[PDB]
Amino acid sequence: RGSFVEMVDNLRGKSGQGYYVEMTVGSPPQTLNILVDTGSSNFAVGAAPHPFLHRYYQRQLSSTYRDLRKGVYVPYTQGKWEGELGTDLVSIPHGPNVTVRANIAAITESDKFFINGSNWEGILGLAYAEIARPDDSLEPFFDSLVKQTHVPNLFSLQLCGSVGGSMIIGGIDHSLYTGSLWYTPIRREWYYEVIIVRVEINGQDLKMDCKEYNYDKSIVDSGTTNLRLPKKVFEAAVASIKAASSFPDGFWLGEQLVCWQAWNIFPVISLYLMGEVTNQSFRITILPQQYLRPVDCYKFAISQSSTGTVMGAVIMEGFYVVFDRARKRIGFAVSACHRTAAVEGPFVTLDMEDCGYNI
Ligand SMILES: C[C@@H](N)Cc1ccc(O)cc1
Repeated sequence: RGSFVEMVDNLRGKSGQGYYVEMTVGSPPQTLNILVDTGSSNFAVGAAPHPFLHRYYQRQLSSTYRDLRKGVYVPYTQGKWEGELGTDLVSIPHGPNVTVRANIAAITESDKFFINGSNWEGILGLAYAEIARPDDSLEPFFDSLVKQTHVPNLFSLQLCGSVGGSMIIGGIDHSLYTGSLWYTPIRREWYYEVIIVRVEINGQDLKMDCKEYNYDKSIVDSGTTNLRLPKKVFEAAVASIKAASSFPDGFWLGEQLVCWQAWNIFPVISLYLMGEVTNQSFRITILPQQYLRPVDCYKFAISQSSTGTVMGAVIMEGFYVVFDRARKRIGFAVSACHRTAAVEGPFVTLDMEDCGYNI
């Protein structure tokens, strides 16, 4: 229950290109490297010899593949992916010793989806059915896993910033963190939505209506690199970090990098998250090591958003993060692989419910 040595160090990546896990699809098993994404809900894999791909799902070679005779189209601002739906047998070699029949989108056409020079060929959407495409009737991978096996309904991520990490499927590994886990409620089961109730720069409150910290929504998303903040909050955050570190104007907007010869002028950032108890919150503290990401040239790893707050790899790399789906909560503890990053509580915060934005 608290030890999963087989699953420790099962993630790899390249800086800025996400974290991936080895998976097998079909019979006989086809090995594929798959992007771990808590911000989406489709299991989708390259199914055609796109030039950027080391390998791809060859449906014709699999005796257990079943055609669902249905297309799926996922548009982005940039480009897109498009594919054909089916089911097949799926395993995770460095995961639980089980095999499940899962939905798979065989990607037949894409634009700006596969990265030139990356070592992954698909995406594993770990979020809920509600945001699955084409609709919520397409059961996500993790739902299928839980429905078909005795694997407990939770997973955890230790993202260590080329890069490596651990995805513990069905449990928690206590050697992957120090101190205690602190839990924040999943507000709704679509994205991993949470509520930020207070933001501090260097220990100083931003003094904003907390509703705006979640304007639209706040999510935990392993497929995003940056800490993304709502426009107005980003505005205030930058203005406060700027004043704490008194650099070009375009650097703050992510329009150009800044280079130095091969930290203390930059403040710590505390996010207070809604706790499990009425009027109780806790805080996570991230270092400038987290929001200043090397590409010695660094890209300011905080950016504005029109889709709400996104707690991406920047945040997650400082912490062991538990996606406790059974109890509708997300746990945070100091990573045993990350001034140090901190998770602290309890704090008294009133009117935390008001911080959630409603349609
Ligand atoms: C992480 C996904 N939800 C979004 C995404 C997909 C492909 C890519 O190259 C970059 C980002």
